Amino acid sequence: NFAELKIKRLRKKFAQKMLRKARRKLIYEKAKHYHKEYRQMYRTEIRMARMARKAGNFYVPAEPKLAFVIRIRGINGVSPKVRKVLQLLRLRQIFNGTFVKLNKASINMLRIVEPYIAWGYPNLKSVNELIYKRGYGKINKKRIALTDNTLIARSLGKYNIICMEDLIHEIYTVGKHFKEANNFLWPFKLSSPRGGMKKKTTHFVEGGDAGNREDQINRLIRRMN
Amino acid sequence: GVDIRHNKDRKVRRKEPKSQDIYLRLLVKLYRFLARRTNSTFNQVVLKRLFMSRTNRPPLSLS
Amino acid sequence: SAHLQWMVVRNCSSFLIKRNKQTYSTEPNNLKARNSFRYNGLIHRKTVGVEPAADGKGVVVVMKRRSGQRKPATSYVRTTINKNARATLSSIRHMIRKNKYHPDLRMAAIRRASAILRSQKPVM
Amino acid sequence: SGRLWCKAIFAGYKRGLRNQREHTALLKIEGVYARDETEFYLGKRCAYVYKAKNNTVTPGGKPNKTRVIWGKVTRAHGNSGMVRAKFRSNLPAKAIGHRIRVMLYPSRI
Amino acid sequence: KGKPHCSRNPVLVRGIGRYSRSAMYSRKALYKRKYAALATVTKPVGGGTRVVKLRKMPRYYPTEDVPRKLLSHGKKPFSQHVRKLRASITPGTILIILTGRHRGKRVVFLKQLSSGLLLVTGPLSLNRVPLRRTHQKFVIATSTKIDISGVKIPKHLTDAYFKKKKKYEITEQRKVDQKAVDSQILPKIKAVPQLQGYLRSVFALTNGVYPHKLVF
Amino acid sequence: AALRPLVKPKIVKKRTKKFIRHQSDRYVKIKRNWRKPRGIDNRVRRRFKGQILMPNIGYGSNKKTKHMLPSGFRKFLVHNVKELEVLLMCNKSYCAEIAHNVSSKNRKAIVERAAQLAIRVTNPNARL
Amino acid sequence: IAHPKLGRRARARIARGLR
Amino acid sequence: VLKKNPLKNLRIMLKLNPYAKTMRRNTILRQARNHKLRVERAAAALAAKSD
RNA sequence: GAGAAAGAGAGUGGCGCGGACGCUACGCCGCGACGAGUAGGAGGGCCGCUGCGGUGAGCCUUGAAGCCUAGGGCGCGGGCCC
RNA sequence: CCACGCGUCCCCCGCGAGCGCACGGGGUCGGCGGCGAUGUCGGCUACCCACCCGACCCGUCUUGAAACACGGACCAAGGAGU
Ligand SMILES: [Mg+2]
Ligand SMILES: [Mg+2]
Ligand SMILES: [Mg+2]
Ligand SMILES: [Mg+2]
Ligand SMILES: [Mg+2]
Ligand SMILES: [Mg+2]
Ligand SMILES: [Mg+2]
Ligand SMILES: [Mg+2]
Ligand SMILES: [Mg+2]
Ligand SMILES: [Mg+2]
Ligand SMILES: [Mg+2]
Ligand SMILES: [Mg+2]
Ligand SMILES: [Mg+2]
Ligand SMILES: [Mg+2]
Ligand SMILES: [Mg+2]
Repeated sequence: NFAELKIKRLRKKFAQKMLRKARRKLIYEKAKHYHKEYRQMYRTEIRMARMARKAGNFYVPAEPKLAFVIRIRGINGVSPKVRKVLQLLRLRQIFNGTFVKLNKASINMLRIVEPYIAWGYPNLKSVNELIYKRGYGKINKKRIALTDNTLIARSLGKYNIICMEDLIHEIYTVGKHFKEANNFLWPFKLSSPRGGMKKKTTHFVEGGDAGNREDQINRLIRRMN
Repeated sequence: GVDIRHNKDRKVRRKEPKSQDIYLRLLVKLYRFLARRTNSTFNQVVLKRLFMSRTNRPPLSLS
Repeated sequence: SAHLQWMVVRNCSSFLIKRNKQTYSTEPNNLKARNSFRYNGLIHRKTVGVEPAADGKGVVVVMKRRSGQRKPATSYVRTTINKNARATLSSIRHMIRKNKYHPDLRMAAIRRASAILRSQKPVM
Repeated sequence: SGRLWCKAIFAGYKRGLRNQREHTALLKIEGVYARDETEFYLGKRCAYVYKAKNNTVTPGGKPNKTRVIWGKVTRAHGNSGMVRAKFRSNLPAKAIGHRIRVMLYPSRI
Repeated sequence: KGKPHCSRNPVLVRGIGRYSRSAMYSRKALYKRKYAALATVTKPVGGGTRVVKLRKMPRYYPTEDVPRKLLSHGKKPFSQHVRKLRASITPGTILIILTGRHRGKRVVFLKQLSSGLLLVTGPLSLNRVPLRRTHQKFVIATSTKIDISGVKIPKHLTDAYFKKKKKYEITEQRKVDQKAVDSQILPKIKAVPQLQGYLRSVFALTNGVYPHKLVF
Repeated sequence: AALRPLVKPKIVKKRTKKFIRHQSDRYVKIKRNWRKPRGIDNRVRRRFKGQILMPNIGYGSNKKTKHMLPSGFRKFLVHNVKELEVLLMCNKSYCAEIAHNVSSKNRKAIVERAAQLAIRVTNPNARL
Repeated sequence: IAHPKLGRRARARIARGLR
Repeated sequence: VLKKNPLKNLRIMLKLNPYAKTMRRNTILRQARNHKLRVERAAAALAAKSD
């Protein structure tokens, strides 16, 4: 007879299509709320600096919790402690990059690798452009380019990370599931820096490129990305 | 380059029996199909055990 | 059976021929003439074949019957079709489809029949 | 009834010191000696014209002895208005210091 | 049905409409526009009546066949491409043709033809160049314009009119269109002093003369 | 009108020069057939700059355009006329060669049978 | 609304509300 | 699938993030409006300087 | 291919005869990351030589083996076919 | 403003249809122009020559060989984990 089978599979296809449309409205309004959150986070530090200055006092800002680390020195001739920490930072090739949250263990891990990396505090434009341009995902331990939101939602949906905006939000505002979102992100494969490094072997304080550039990593991401 | 060591880059396990028996290979042609197209892992274990060697499928006794 | 015969024939048959990184099978009921389980024409219970007639016009189509499997003389039935190109192919198409007689290779039979017919119309 | 090509000299191949890469010609174009001035010549049709012994065809004309190797002008090379180029066949090293024409007709004006 | 309207979004940039989805809901007024809910011919034969089948089966089959391509989207054919001009080419400017048998010669530009090519006459009384097509890229456009806003080219000349047929013979309508457009162009360039000599002369690069240094 | 194939790709070859075995220019006792050399001081085995190249796997042709003649076909060596009804089906991909041993009065029958069966023979007028 | 099991009737109701 | 670039390519950016459409609309409207405001203030200051 | 453990599952009551390729399953196809190498270890050779059992209704005085070649070619290569 | 209905119970205050454009799961043209029978066209490869860059002669013992370390004039056949 089939006149009920066709109408049932039409209703089922329409049901999952309306489900997908509701999910798209969900991630739209989540991205709007994220934009409002970033406005508040950017103006709040300025407003508190202003009230401290007009009160005469100072305002030590929040010491940053999110760094981006880039391996600038190659495979050859590495101390074994250093190559072990570079493996735990997942910086294997030269000019790889990873996000890293900061605490007492991780700061000393970055210190024990310091001549081989350039690591800094990335801003929201840096996190955006690294995710959209070079950001891939370790799906089934393969390397699938994040071309759709379903590739993120199938792996990280149980952490309420269902779109790339949620991914960017947790990376920038380091959340509870930063470990899982970060470990989902593959190590970034950046190109060699256009314009070029000033000096690879010496520290940034002494006019080189290694070590803790603080927020001058947002000049170097723009030209390695 | 990468800092990857290639010692254990290849699994050693079998893909097929090393026998040119044809009845065991027809059993393998059946259980490849049941292993990849059922969701029961009994088929995977019996596929692995058809793959194995005479010394790794030892004779089970009636007792 | 069929797969049992195939696991013997697949690398040992005297119709098999291997040179120039290619492989073939020169058995008399092999549509597309290539060594496969699908197209081999000896190891099956039912099989078509498309051959030119002994006369230089038409196509003899060969069917394998059901009952006499172990009787090779009265196993194959041969029907000679000597007509236009459209109705020859429609005859082979109906013969394979509407009998449900091994429908894996109706299209291979139609390709081979058309190849015989273009070779059998006079050469320019 | 006059010249419709700029004058250029095939200075060398694109080369490191102990390595040369023959897929990219280096053209020194006469008159332009700075990168602000080399911008007009990017993407231009450039040509190495030479004669030979036996006759070849000529499009829109009679068979004669002149021959060509065509090419484009890809991008600038260094501060002195030296430019790179890529040709269909790589140039013979006969041509080191010979007049490659740099046409005007892939025009952007 | 109804009469089709034009786009209620004014286009802001390409791919972005100036109005959001709620504002365009309001402008379309979709609050009040809801809705809810071949092969055989029979021919007489003087027998009986035969059922002729159009689109018959194929007679022949090639012994093996290519498969169907995947479907891509943005790859239009040439006839419906969008066509761009340079800013330095306006109807009335003078051109320096660089490639063909009319190379080097200075030429009045008429209009943009429908197939990307430029319509051309540097008038045949001056430098012996007819109503000819040319390519935009292969032409230097000098900064010398004439005000041809009140000339009427014949509308019956397109790419289909200048397209090559198959020795070559000049037809009569070529000569008639030539005189009909020269009678409008040539008194308008005799108004500008020393312009007819400029169009009769040719372009050349001499010694010490470089195009990147010279403006035109 | 030749017998054109089904598809005719752009056969790109990574290397057209052969691999000369090292010091085959030098002696006559060394033939030009490549042998990877196992020297301890060998300038080629340790691949110095400007030396004789080595036949790596990366020089391998594309699988779609491998063993392919410049006409678009693939060779198939044929001895008798009974080995052309094999290529009766593979008409638009695979061409036939007649072996060097095959006599003229059989090569004639092979060529006329391939002309009937629309199979390109690479050497159709070999001996005559 | 946008997750399947608990928002099924809500998606059904907005589907009716489209009509 | 060929990875296109969401920063350069627009509808891939919208597929990954549909709020980027209204952000990139509102910023075009904002920049055009600020532009005409600064042109009107420049014309007003030029007229007041002329007087 | 679909972010969300699991059925396009069954029962009881209120004209035109049509549809490409495939699948030597040891086959075919899709994803990712990867490629240094002496001594050495291992795998695959439709690389090569000689002879034997099978086999190609194989080839050959209408010219086999061998050898020569500024001829056409294939293979990353051992080599091979005209 | 990714907000659009009607109907009721509670509290604070599950199928609408069509057409179409496309920054949308990897290039197409539903665009063209020339030359071609005794001198022209294609053949990367293989024959000779020219030019630029590169470029020390192999085997072996060796911490290290182009070595002022030893073996080697050249060629054909035989020739060493059975
Ligand atoms: Mg630069
Ligand atoms: Mg590598
Ligand atoms: Mg290794
Ligand atoms: Mg191992
Ligand atoms: Mg040595
Ligand atoms: Mg050594
Ligand atoms: Mg290796
Ligand atoms: Mg040198
Ligand atoms: Mg020694
Ligand atoms: Mg010593
Ligand atoms: Mg040693
Ligand atoms: Mg010495
Ligand atoms: Mg001595
Ligand atoms: Mg000694
Ligand atoms: Mg000696």
